[PDB]
Amino acid sequence: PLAKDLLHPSPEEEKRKHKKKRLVQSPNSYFMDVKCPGCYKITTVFSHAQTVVLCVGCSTVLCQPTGGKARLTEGCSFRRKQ
Amino acid sequence: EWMPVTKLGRLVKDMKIKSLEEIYLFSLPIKESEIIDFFLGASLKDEVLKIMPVQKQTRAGQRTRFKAFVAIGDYNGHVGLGVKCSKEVATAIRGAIILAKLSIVPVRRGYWGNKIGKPHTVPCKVTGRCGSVLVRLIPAPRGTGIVSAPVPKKLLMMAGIDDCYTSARGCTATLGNFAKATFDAISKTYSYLTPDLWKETVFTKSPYQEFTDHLVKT
Amino acid sequence: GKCRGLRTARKLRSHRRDQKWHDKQYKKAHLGTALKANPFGGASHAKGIVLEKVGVEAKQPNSAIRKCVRV
Amino acid sequence: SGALDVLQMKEEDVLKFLAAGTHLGGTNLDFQMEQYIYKRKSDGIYIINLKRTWEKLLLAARAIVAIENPADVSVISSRNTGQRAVLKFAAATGATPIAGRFTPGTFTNQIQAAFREPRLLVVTDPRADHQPLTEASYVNLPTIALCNTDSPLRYVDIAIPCNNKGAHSVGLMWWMLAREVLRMRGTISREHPWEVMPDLYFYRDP
Amino acid sequence: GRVRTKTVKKAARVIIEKYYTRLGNDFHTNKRVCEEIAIIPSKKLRNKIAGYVTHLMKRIQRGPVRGISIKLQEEERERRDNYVPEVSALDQEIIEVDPDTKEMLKLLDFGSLSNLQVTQPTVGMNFKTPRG
Amino acid sequence: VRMNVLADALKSINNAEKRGKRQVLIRPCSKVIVRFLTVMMKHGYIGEFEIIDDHRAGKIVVNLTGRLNKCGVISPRFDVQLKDLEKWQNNLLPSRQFGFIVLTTSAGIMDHEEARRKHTGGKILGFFF
Amino acid sequence: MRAKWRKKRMRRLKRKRRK
Amino acid sequence: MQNDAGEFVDLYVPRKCSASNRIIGAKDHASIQMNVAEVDKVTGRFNGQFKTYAICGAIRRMGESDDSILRLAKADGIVSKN
Amino acid sequence: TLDEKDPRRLFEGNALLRRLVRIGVLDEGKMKLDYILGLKIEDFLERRLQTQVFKLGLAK
RNA sequence: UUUUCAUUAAUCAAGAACGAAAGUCGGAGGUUCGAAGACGAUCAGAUACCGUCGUAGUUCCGACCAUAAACGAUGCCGACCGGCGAUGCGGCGGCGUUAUUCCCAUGACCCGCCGGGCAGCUUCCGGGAAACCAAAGUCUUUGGGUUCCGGGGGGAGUAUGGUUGC
Repeated sequence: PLAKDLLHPSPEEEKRKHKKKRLVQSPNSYFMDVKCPGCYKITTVFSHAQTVVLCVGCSTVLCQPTGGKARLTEGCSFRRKQ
Repeated sequence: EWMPVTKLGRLVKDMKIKSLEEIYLFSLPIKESEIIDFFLGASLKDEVLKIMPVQKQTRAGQRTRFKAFVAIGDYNGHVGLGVKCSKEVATAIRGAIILAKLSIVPVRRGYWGNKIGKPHTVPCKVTGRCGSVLVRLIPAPRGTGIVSAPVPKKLLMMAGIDDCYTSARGCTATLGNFAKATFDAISKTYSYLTPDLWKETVFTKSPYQEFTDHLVKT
Repeated sequence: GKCRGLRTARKLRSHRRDQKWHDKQYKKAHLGTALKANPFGGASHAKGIVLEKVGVEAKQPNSAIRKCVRV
Repeated sequence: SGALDVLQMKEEDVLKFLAAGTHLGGTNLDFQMEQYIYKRKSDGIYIINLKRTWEKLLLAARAIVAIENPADVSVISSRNTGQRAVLKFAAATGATPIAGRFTPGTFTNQIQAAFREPRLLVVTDPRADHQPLTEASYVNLPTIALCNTDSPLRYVDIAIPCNNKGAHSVGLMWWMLAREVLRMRGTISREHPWEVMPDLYFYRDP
Repeated sequence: GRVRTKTVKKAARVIIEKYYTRLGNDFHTNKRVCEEIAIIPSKKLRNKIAGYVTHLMKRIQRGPVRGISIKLQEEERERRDNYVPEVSALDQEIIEVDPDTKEMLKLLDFGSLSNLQVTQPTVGMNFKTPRG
Repeated sequence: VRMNVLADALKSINNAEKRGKRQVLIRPCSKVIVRFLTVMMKHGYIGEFEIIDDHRAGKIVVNLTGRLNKCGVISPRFDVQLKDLEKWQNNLLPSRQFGFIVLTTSAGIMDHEEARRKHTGGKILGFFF
Repeated sequence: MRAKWRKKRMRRLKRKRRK
Repeated sequence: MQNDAGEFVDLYVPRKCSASNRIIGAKDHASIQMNVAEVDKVTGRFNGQFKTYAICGAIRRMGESDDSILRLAKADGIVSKN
Repeated sequence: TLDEKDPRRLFEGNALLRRLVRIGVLDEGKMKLDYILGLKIEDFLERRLQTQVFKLGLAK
């Protein structure tokens, strides 16, 4: 109270505070690449995704549509991009 | 004879504190009328606003006490208001005058237009609130007079405000609330910040901190 | 809440104009209904012929026979 | 401390602090006292940063030594825990102690024989004795308090963050303040450790 | 019923804290000394004071009576308030500290302390009182 | 929904100053607010402020000095002439010594004293003292 | 009297008046 | 303050609060003027010099007198940076 | 209330001051518009023929 | 939600949808309760309270009727202004218990966070005549937008006129 730098808030407080009520807006979502166990081809998926996505490489389900972030199938390893 | 009980009292009796402005600067409590009777006794006049009979219903019948409203002030920017309830009018008056002396405050004056000679009016448009009653003081031109009801005219004259424009809202028939409202309105004049009072204040030594050397003896 | 918009002059005037009727003095004055009911009909003084003298009793707290004339 | 090597806290001081358990806070945090807290842990207990605790103790000491007549400086304890600690402090520093029951109007009512106009007030637990802190609002009296993780800051000018529930901790804090004040004044030196020991400032329950 | 009034109470008290050494347990001795001690208005009043003095002088040995400056027990109270153990209570052999406190210490350049032992933090997360 | 963004901006600053906060956040940010704040700063009431620029519509963070008593908006934007300006500065300002009415004129957004000096009327935006 | 019974009397009076 | 003559026409210049920069009133009994001592750089002894802070009733009542004293002490270099 | 450079204020002000100097409730030194506000009823009642006839010692 | 349209909005004379209980028409059925009414008590009297019975009604289907202390006696939309622990729905992160044998992964707990709701406790933010209200605050330091609406108490929600309805 009474002294906070509204200009330079601490980055942990910035991330905690709501995406729309931040000092400058940025989404909590991200783009990640999926490595399917029974395939060599790489695919990119949205963290909160809405459609069951298919890898045309081996024709197998990758991520499931959920209330929030899309749950990936067992074996398929996800890695953050930039 | 007067033998003070507060440290400020003993300081005032030993001619240590020069003017009452020093006390109002450091904003100390005043619990002895004899301090005011020292600095301002020569130029103080007091006026009885009214004597209100107030009652308490008891089994026997009504009980009666008198509320004495009394205003005190010298006509050089010093006014105070006392209110006391008692069985006898005289005891109420005397007690009220003591409370009136204790409750004196300094009154900041000002100019309507160009600043030439001594200040004659209120500096800004100030307001005072009390139990429904609103009283607003407004700067008036030189030699206008006090345009108001008698009750605020008493306190504004006793505050040494030469010219002023008054507007009151609420139940002004309640003289206690009306007198309290206008007194608070006057009292607010120094609490109001104005651009010529913007400079960074210089911290003077406190009279308790200053003359500790004398209070150990006396 | 009062409409303050630059083009609300009609709304304010219309409201103020029709809300003046709920004032006791204005309605009694402007509506020509008090005048016809008033025995003098908006005249300070009026002249008449006496019918009879009559003694009207005062209110409850103080008793006396007030002398009056039916005219 | 003024960022000077002479006023930096030593290994013995932090060992003395950690012994009593002054770093153990309460379960609750007040929004004003968040700045002094280190981190919330499992078990519910908050931890107070000893560096900032030291900084506020040095600021408190700096405030106490500023006053000329040591009799003016007043010290209050309501709870049984901080009684001895205060009676000891007043003996060493030369302050005016009030112990146990605090009579309302003590600083305000001028006619009472026990009337007193102090120039400072050092409090044990601002929750425990709200009356003197409240009275301080009527007489322009600056107030220093040994605040816990949970405590109201209404009429508290200097808030030393530290454990209050530990009988050792209160005595140790009072001992440390007493030492810092007498050291700052120049009655005792920084080379020789002070001959008085912290247990002298502790509470002995029957 | 019969309750001792503020008069006999106040009188009895100030008599105790003035002439504690003079009084004892026996009523009749206290009755006889109360005559010499105080100018007292009547025999009944003196008897009642002597009686309550006797009553207080019983319970003074049992424990310290509140608001009676005897001056004797103040000496041993001052002795009990000026006692220090030979070794300092703060001097433990090894101080058992939680990790985050060691983290808090090592961020203030106190990471070299070997007197402090770091016990493993609690495995279960639950501290709050069951509400309802 | 939100109408007269200046109203929210001035009300936000007013509440912040009454509460005693040393900084205040204003959103969104427009030219009118920036010019109004510039006029308030030039006379030494607020001091330095920063325009946090996101692509949508900027925010302002204003450093607050303990000088500002009141900063009010006048809605709607009344048509003010030179002859009627005495009446306005008599009504709104607390004293003739200090305080300023901010008019938007063909010259620009400026205080009433500069409006008299440059001799041009306009629309009243707000006042501060 | 009670305001609900003032209203009921008024309606009984309006019924006999109209007829 | 000053008329066109030149002389200052006022009873007393009131003290402004060090924290909030509001005028401390005549009957502001909750207002505090605290003196903080200055140490000698080498020995760390009370040299005699002191630095004064004033806090108004509002800031005392709010419970922000603590942070206001602390941040003033930080600014004036009494309390060590960080 | 009018500005210090206005022809109307200048002309009217000078005419008023000239007339109040002419009647004898001011002097050439105190001949500023601001000082008009610092007059009172005494100043005007002094200029009655009755008062002057008394003050010059024609009447006793 | 790192999807789309790109100002499409807010509040509203006229004009609309719905609207407890009772009430009025036609059909169905009638267990309980029960206006009216019949008795038995109490009482100076009781046209009531208490008790036994009982018509219309209470229930369902299709037409009307448009009112309640229809209440939070508090219009709707938008901004700002103090803390605190719960709670309901969704999401986010994280030790450890348990069930689906086990690994993850879902449930049940546990500790935090974020948004929108039902509220509560505390506070000299500030208001108010106060009772009280984190809104009933940001009001003489008086202007965010807009609808309905009061002007001492009775007469009176009466009279008349219009219009809706069996």
